[PDB]
Amino acid sequence: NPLFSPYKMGKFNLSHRVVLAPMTRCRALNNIPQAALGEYYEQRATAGGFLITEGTMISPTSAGFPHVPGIFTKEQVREWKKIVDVVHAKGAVIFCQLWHVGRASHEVYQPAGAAPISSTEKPISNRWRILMPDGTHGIYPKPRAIGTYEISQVVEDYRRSALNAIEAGFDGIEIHGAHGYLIDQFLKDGINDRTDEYGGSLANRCKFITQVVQAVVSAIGADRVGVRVSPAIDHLDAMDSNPLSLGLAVVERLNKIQLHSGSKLAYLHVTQPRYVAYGQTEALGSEEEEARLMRTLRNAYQGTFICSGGYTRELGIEAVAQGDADLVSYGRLFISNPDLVMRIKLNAPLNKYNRKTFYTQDPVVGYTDYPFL
Amino acid sequence: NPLFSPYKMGKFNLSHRVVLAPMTRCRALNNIPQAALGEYYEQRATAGGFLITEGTMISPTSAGFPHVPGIFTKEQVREWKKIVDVVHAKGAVIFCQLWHVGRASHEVYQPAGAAPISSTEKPISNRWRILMPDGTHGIYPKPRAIGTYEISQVVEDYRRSALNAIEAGFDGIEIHGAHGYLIDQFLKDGINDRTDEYGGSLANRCKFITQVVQAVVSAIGADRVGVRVSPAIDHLDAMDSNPLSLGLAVVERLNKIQLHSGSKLAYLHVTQPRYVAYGQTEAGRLGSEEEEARLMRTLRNAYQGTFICSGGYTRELGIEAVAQGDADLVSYGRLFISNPDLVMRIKLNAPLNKYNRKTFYTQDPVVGYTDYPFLQ
Ligand SMILES: Cc1cc2nc3c(=O)[nH]c(=O)nc-3n(C[C@H](O)[C@H](O)[C@H](O)COP(=O)(O)O)c2cc1C
Ligand SMILES: Cc1cc2nc3c(=O)[nH]c(=O)nc-3n(C[C@H](O)[C@H](O)[C@H](O)COP(=O)(O)O)c2cc1C
Repeated sequence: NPLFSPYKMGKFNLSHRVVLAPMTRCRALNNIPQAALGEYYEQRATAGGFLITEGTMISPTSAGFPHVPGIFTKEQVREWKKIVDVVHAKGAVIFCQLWHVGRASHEVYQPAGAAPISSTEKPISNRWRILMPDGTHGIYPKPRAIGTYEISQVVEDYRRSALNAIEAGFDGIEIHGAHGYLIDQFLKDGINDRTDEYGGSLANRCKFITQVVQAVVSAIGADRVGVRVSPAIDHLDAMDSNPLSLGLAVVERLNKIQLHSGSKLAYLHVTQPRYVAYGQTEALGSEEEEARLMRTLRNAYQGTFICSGGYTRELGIEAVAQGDADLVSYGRLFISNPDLVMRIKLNAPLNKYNRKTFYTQDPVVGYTDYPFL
Repeated sequence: NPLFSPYKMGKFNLSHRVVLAPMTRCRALNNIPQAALGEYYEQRATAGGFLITEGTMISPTSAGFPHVPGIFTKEQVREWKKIVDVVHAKGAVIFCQLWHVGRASHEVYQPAGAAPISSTEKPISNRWRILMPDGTHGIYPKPRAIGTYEISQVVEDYRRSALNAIEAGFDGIEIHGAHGYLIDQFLKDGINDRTDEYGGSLANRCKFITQVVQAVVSAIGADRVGVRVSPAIDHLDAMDSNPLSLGLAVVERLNKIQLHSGSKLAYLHVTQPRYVAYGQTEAGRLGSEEEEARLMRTLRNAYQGTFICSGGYTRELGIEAVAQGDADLVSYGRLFISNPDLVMRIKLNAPLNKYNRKTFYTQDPVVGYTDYPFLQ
């Protein structure tokens, strides 16, 4: 079984290749990680396994979901340490994803009702709604375009959060630059319309993520830095006119950073869209084109590649066997299977997941109440 | 069970409110209605039930899917006749949906590889791909913007198709003005940008659908005409900056036509988006469940006549839609694909067979089309 072969991610000896994909679960009450998260990650922790935490706030103005954990305060560092130690007791490697939602925020999630920040003043259209603390869905407000100085401050927020993650005991961090969030709002030409060095061309649109990656590498080392992007996903009105060229531009920039710094990044993480036969009301793409895009980016990048999005046991085995990726991270499957690692090894049946309990703030039901084999 | 209380849709005494939603299935090989369609509809016809056929071509240009039936030729009329008689033999009411895809087509689907027609020259973006005859997915080409005289030609195609449907024995027709096709390409301000009397204001953007509905009303009577719209669905890059205003403006014209004609239309059919909790990678549209429900009732209250609701409805949702007064009839889609006796299953609260998306839009007359089992 290819998925259970030893792999060397730098200085880490992984026993298998299944990874817990970063998934927001909204269980960190008052933006503070709780004891529920520790048991949540321990259940999915295995000897030599690789885990990625949910999107974690880097600043008070980076939340777009209710009760998401932060790592930008001293108190949150202490709570994360008890979770990391619990995971490390199982002999697993865990990274913390740094997440800034950008314009995908709301007044209820911003301090003193401040306007969300983004690359431009264009908001998210009415096609998308934002989940509210009371369970309803609200309208995305108009963001405020940030200047050159404020951009350097957001990069500083990434640097400090990475330092806090290492202080919390994490083995590394993952930069969330996908799914139409703050970094992805600078990369996609459908959102980026600035007339300065951060927009107007393919090279300029990638300047924000380069400074984010360079600062965190300069703080904790490239070997403890991961990057996640998704040029083919138009979540929250983040379509690109040429996902192929945008992906290659990002991949080329990462290679330049590695050569300049003389070090290899931890990995590259890319999610892909997956399409099925939809009706007219449901509302979509070419699967072969998406598969080719993943192969092209993997070939261009120099280092470990991680694929995600719609992958299963059979799909993951083929990806590793054909060399399309080094690691596979699973999402919704890990929600319903705390022991998904051993279930894949034994080809055991997989428990179904409940979408109504992906979010919400119950420590037990839909979060850790699912049973093992 | 309010879904099984009788409802009087004009002259038709329907024994229940479970409606077969229109669904393209790609079994009418070379646009000719096959005998498989008659088997497909016979399994699903019920005494006092209302059926709506798949989208049907009105001209050689209206094609955007493989092997979709036409009703623009007399040969297709006689093939359609055998299907209608079989459906009528089981005491069911059947309407034929007239469908023009507009810019949602390809050269392979057009005569002589001609460019598809639309309200604008803007194509559908790369976010969507069109199913190909060989099973792959291609790109949407650049459409051709039509003029005033060509708009009247398309209206004439709707009228001739409406006459042929009645000639085939259909109890009526439904105008497909939804899901980002030709009529929706005139309605949505995210697509329509014409400077003439067909673009700009709400009045101009509703002008095209008004002509189509009025022409078929003047041909076969308003009592045999239905209209389907989707103001709140962004299928194929068809979004409006104010879907609720657009739906009300459309309803306003329908009411005016009924007063002018002196008779009511068969019904108003509306499809709503449906939302669940998705992940970030799935990129599925996430809106407000309450907002869509309030839009549907607002269209229902504004319109004077029968209202048919569709999109993500179940047995419980369908029951509550009728009970609350939010709709008179409920049309079901994907569930009707895998459950030929869906009306019986809803009555008894029986288990529902799962549907195979792979056999959607395939060409086999039996596999995934008429081989779904009945209740034992
Ligand atoms: C509930 C949920 C929350 C998620 N949150 C994030 C997130 O915060 N950041 C991110 O990069 N991806 C997020 N994802 C996407 C996952 O990382 C992963 O790509 C996705 O689950 C698709 O993989 P799958 O086919 O196994 O479900 C989330 C997915 C789900 C289902
Ligand atoms: C395979 C398939 C084909 C469809 N074809 C059409 C069509 O040709 N015209 C139309 O107006 N709606 C079409 N629809 C939409 C349905 O009529 C209906 O509005 C929608 O599927 C809601 O179905 P549900 O109640 O099962 O959720 C189609 C849906 C599916 C799944």
